[PDB]
Amino acid sequence: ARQWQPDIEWAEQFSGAVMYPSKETAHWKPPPWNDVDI
Amino acid sequence: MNIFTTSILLIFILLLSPILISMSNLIKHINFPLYTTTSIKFSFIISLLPLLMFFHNNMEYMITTWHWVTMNSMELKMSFKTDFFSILFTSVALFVTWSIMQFSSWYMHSDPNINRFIKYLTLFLITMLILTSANNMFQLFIGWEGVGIMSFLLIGWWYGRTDANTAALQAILYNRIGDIGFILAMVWFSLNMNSWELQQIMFSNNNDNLIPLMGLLIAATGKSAQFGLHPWLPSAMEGPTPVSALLHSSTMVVAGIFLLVRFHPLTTNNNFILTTMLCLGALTTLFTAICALTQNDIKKIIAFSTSSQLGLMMVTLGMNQPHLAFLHICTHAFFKAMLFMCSGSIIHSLADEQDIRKMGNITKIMPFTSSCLVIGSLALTGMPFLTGFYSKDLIIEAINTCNTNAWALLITLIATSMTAMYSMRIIYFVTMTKPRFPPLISINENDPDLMNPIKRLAFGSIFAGFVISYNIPPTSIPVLTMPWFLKTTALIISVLGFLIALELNNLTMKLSMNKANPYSSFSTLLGFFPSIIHRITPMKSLNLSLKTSLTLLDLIWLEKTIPKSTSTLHTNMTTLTTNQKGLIKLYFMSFLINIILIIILYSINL
Amino acid sequence: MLKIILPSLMLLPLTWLSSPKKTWTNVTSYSFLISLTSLTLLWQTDENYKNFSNMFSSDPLSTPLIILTAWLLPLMLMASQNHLKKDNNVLQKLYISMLISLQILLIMTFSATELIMFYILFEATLIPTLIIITRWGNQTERLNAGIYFLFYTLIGSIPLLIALILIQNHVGTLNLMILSFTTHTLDASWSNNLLWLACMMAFLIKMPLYGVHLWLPKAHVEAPIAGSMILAAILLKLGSYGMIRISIILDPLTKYMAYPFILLSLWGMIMTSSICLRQTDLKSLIAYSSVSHMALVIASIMIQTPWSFMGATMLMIAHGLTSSLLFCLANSNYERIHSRTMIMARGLQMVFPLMATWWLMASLANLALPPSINLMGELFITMSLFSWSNFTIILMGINIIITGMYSMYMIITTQRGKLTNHMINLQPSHTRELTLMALHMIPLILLTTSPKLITGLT
Amino acid sequence: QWQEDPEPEDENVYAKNPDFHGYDSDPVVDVWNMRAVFFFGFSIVLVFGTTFVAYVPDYRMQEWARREAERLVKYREVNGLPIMESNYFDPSKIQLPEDD
Amino acid sequence: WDKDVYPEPPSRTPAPSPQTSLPNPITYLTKAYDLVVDWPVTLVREFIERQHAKNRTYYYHRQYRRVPDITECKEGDVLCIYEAEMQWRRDFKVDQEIMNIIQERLKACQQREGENYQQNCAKELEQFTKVTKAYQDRYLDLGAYYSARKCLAKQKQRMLEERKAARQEA
Amino acid sequence: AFCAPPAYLTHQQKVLRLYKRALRHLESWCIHRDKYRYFACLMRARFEEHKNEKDMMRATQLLREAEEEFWQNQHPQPYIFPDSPGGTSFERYECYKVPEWCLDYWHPSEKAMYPDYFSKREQWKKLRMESWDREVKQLQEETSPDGIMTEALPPARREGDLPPLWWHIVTRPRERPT
Amino acid sequence: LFQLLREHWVHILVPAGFVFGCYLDRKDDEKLTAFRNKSMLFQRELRPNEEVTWK
Ligand SMILES: CCCCCCCCCCCCCCCCCC(=O)OC[C@H](COP(=O)(O)OCCN)OC(=O)CCCCCCCCCCCCCCCCC
Ligand SMILES: CCCCCCCCCCCCCCCCCC(=O)OC[C@H](COP(=O)(O)OCCN)OC(=O)CCCCCCCCCCCCCCCCC
Repeated sequence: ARQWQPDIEWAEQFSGAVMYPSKETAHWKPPPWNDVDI
Repeated sequence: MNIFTTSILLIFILLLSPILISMSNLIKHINFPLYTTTSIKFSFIISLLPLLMFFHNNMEYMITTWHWVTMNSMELKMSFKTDFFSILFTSVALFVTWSIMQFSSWYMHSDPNINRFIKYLTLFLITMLILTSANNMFQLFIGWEGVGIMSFLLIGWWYGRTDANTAALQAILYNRIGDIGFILAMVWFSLNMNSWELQQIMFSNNNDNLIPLMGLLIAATGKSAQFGLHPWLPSAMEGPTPVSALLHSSTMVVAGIFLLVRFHPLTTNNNFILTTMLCLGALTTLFTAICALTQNDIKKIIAFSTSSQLGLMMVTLGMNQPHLAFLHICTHAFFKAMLFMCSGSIIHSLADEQDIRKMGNITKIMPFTSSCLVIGSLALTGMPFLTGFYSKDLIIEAINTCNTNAWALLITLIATSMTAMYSMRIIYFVTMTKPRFPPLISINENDPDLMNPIKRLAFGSIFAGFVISYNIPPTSIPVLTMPWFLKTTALIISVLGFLIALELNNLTMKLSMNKANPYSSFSTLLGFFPSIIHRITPMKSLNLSLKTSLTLLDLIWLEKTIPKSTSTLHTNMTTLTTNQKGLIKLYFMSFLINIILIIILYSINL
Repeated sequence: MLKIILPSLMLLPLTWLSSPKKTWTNVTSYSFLISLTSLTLLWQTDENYKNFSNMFSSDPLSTPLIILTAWLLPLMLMASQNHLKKDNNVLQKLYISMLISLQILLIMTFSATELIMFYILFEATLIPTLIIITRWGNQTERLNAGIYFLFYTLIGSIPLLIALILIQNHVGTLNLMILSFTTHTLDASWSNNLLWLACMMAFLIKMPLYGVHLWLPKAHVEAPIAGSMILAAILLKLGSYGMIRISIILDPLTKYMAYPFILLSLWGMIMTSSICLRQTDLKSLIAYSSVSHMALVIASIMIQTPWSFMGATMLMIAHGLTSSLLFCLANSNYERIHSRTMIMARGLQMVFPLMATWWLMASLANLALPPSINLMGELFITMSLFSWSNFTIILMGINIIITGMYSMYMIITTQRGKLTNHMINLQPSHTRELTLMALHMIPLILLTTSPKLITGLT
Repeated sequence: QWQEDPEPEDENVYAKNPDFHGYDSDPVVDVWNMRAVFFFGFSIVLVFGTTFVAYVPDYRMQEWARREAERLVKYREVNGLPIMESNYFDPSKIQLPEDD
Repeated sequence: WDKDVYPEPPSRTPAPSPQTSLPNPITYLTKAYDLVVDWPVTLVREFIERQHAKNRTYYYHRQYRRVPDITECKEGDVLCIYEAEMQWRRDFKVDQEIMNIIQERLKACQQREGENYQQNCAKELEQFTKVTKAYQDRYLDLGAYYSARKCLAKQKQRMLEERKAARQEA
Repeated sequence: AFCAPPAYLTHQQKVLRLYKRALRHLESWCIHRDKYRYFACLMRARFEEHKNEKDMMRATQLLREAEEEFWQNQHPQPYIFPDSPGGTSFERYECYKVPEWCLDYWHPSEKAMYPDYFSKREQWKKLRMESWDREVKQLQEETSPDGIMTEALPPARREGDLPPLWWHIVTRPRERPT
Repeated sequence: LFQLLREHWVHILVPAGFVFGCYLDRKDDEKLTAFRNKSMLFQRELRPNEEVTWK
């Protein structure tokens, strides 16, 4: 009844430093939003 | 004589008049059943005027009313032929229609949608007559497909019942297999000789004309319920009984026989197809007749008889005797229409009992229909000096005198004895037996709408063969010279057919051998063509679409190969090219490699 | 032809400037008249086709369509007034404008002299369509469907771009008039055998061929009714119009380079027709019906006999009108039912008496009942196909039997049988729903009276 | 749970506005959005359009060619010329490759 | 309609020779049709034609005059060839309604002569081949993109044959 | 059609339901009546004997050989009544059984006529909503104490309460709409 | 007269397009007027007091 707007899960994929994460490629986690590292 | 032309155009306009009245708001105010019944009545009188003309002198009128498309070389136009086949049939059809609409008003009384039912019946008549009088075959196609669709709408009148829906889908499927044949014939006549007009197709006499006429034979077998795809006419009885009488009984089925008579001039040239239909007509005659012997549904027995008589009609066309085949079509229409409305009377008068087993002694309870039933039964059995006799024995002795398959000749004659048998089965079980109907009795056939039409057709059934045979133009040069056994064979076989059946019915009354199963089954469950070819084909034809063509080649194989593979090829290629350490040394060394290769690219191509 | 176009553009200003409450009537009423101006192009009292001006032309093949493209915008805007009536008053004016641009672009594409004008406008129509399908698409999968609709057309499109720039260098102008009156005869090399495939493949893709038609079932499934009408009625036929005007050049190769497609299409016609026989989603079945009845067309635009082309032009205009009618009534059931499933909603005639008459006439148009342009069309393609090889009737003969079966099954299990016990009660029919239908069929009845107008160039 | 709205029901627009024509919820817009759609839709497109299309004269010359044939067939038959000669472009005009 | 483009044979009718006392049910009816169906209509029709003859107007035929054909036409000159592909596409139709008439004239000659069509109607079928053998020899192999250049070639492919075969016979 | 199907069938109901199919498939073979009534009281004899077999094993061995005797001695076209399955008039008048929740979308003009009809209809709809609570609660308060549940629904058990889940056994479209 | 509030301001938008359209389509003719009357099939000689064959 509602054109399906994307839920949280559809959104989740676009997170992560690489869209198609492979082996030893998921190790990468997104860069800090502030552009500053700990 | 414009009186002739105008009359042929006028019948169509008068019959179309009920159709558009329902289109406008006017029908609510007047009575549609009474109005429609009157106009068909007037159409029959209008049809009579050309019929007398044709008798005076044999003139054939081709009427090109409207042009539809030039289409370059093949011009297309709306043409009605008025040859002996067309006007004789037009008069017989409307008389039957005038009978049925009056019957329809009584039969469907209390139906909440009587007006729509009458509306479709006349639309059926309009398509049927267009099919009858069609010069170019494109119009013949409009009629051929047109009766098919309205039969679908009218067999399944009571849409709610799935049984009616199943039969309607059956009828469309069998007709469409037939349509493939007509399309093939139409396409062959759209190429080779070039025009769909009969007046030119007949110039293809000295050509091959086998590819095409085999197509029309295929079209006839589907429309006329020959041994191949014979089952939908039995199934068609799921329709209202009046619908069963005018379309299942006369106009719709004879359409296949009518098409071949139209194209006979071509048929006489090819000997191969003539025996082909003689052979299949013969097989359907007995196959259908034997099935009818054990059927216990009154409407079903009459329907099988409709198929068996047309099987005889197919046989005469197969023996290249077109004029007599048409003569049986007209006589067949009067009596079969009677028997079906006769049973319409019995079924409606009883509490909708459609089984001979619970119906008995109608002769004393309802003499009016019983009298009509036996008149019709004897006409069906070719009683001497009744309408069947004038045309039917001509066909029988034709067989006994021509050069023919021995197997075809023997089966057609015993088929005639079988017609007497099942005819005997109906009157013994339905009329001459102790009553077995439910105990409360409420029978009324006094309604004018029942009697009148039944009375009117009965007059036709008694006198029509006399009138039609003398009036028609001398044709076919019959062979009246025969050894007496062959001259009287139709009469005797019909007599002993009843005699033997009467003997068997008596054996039933005794207290013995409750169960009797001598291949009775093959006979009782339609020769098993329905049980086996209706469960395998629809099962193996749908399983292949869902399981194989749709899901296997569609979905997975055609989505894994082109659309998905290209998805993967890239996805994987990006994964290797973009998985980079991020360290500068690695990256830089790649710059080293590049310099090296480019140094070479120049070097080797110096 | 700038009255069929400029007045169209001005529709956009009207959809935006007009009052939120009155936006719908101004747009629908005006484009009905825009269709009336479109009818003037039909006045061809001579063989010489009408070259309005350098860039804009209309010949017998384009004229029957430009009128259909102008005709459906009114209807599209009438079929989407319900869904899209729950929007924010600026989402509507976007949808209305999107629909308006489609026919502006489609009118020009069908009325374009330069083949690359066709390409630029040809591939532009994807932008408006993808927005209509993806932005307003009800199902979770329209993002996917949109991708399929963009890539299959796009990968086909860039080869045509290279081919048309290629012929411009080989001949010196992409003007359809000249290209016709000039000697461009390919030389049956291995390369030309590729050129031919480059030009035809992009057109063969949006005209679903058996090999690449998966985009159309997926696209129409989640597409809103207006998008599904546009894809079936005008969008797919863009591929056919292209094949007619592009094969004027590449004249020699198609004699022998067509066999692959012809066989792909005729076998495809049977399998696509058959899977319609057991598909639970009604919109799914109409879409595969569309693939099969369009597979006949690619098998007539390749046999290349006068009658084929004439059959093709008849069927394309006719099937366009019929398909929409089927997609439009499918939507009316979908909105009250709220599910695309064919098995639910049984017995509707019992509750929606007339819509069922429209359903019956639409199905009879779907199958080939004879006093219909739909049959004339198939009868003609059938004839030529028979001429190509008498055996073709077998395959074009299994399709006719199957086409009868699925067309009536849609009527038998949707509009007959016992009523569904108690789905959300089905509110009666709106007059808009019924007109949107009447507007589809009344033209189908009128065109069948005088088939000459949609008869093609041949 | 992630905050989101509860499913919106679809109104029975036929409960109020029992004369609903299917175009818009408030009644006057509906009436004026069918009084202009049946009119511009049917009354002056299907009628005036069919009138104009019916009167397009001799469309694509096929009304002219059934006369030109008649005078050509009239002229060719009476003067004894073949009704459709078998070569159209005269043989004299053609300069066939001489050697081959 | 020109009695000469759509011919029609003179009529020969056997005279009435009744040999029965009974009254013919046809003659009576006609006597009515002629009064209650024809006279009424006849009256209206005339009144039509006098309404026409008051402001009688005329419409002509648009004679298209000849113009240089392909064989006279330069190669690549899109102007001349355009004017000359039309002159042919035009005669592709005039040469097609001619064939429409032979399709028709025949059809009538087999309705007017039934049971004799095999014979009496052979004045036209001889012509339906004299005209079909020609239409087949200038317009048939061609695609749907029929153009004068291609008829020019369909012919000239065969003018070799009426020159190779002839030379061959030697 | 009214009462609910039992889970498993007993020995009896299987035997006593053959006595029906059998005798009713003996009246297709014995088209007459005196022959039938004769050949049938002879049937009961067959069932009458072997009535008191106490040896279940045996009993289920007479039953298993009865229903095979029957399957091979059955009539292909028996006498099945109209309004019964398979035979005609079964779903004939179902095209005219509209489901009664459709008179709720009628135009105020249509319902204007037929006035008292809707005055009584609105009473019944008040009855339906006035008890859904007491009903469902009943349906639940009387719920099974075990997973063993049969489709049988409870009666009323209190005055004023309407025997439950009743809106569609009552308010059923009439059989012959005509 | 241009009654506002979407009274004639808007209703005259599309119609005006038509006029402008017709103004251009009759202007395109003016440009493509070579071979005005110089075509072979239709090269009549100017009738007295007539400026040009087709305008
Ligand atoms: C003459 C000598 C030789 C004799 C033998 C020759 C062969 C004769 C038979 C050839 C094939 C005929 C057509 C086969 C299908 C027939 C129609 C049919 O089966 O439909 C009936 C089916 C069930 O209905 P029924 O069993 O009648 O019971 C109703 C009352 N309970 O109702 C249904 O709806 C079934 C499902 C229908 C929809 C799908 C059907 C398949 C559609 C595509 C395949 C069509 C058949 C194959 C292609 C054409 C072959 C000719
Ligand atoms: C244009 C390209 C495509 C565009 C599609 C969308 C267009 C929508 C907007 C425009 C709508 C109107 C324009 C299209 C309809 C044109 C109607 C028309 O052209 O009628 C012509 C007809 C005169 O007949 P004519 O062909 O000139 O004479 C032949 C001489 N050899 O004049 C008439 O006779 C008018 C008669 C009116 C009523 C006719 C009803 C006849 C019905 C016959 C068939 C009935 C059964 C149909 C079955 C169909 C099944 C699906």
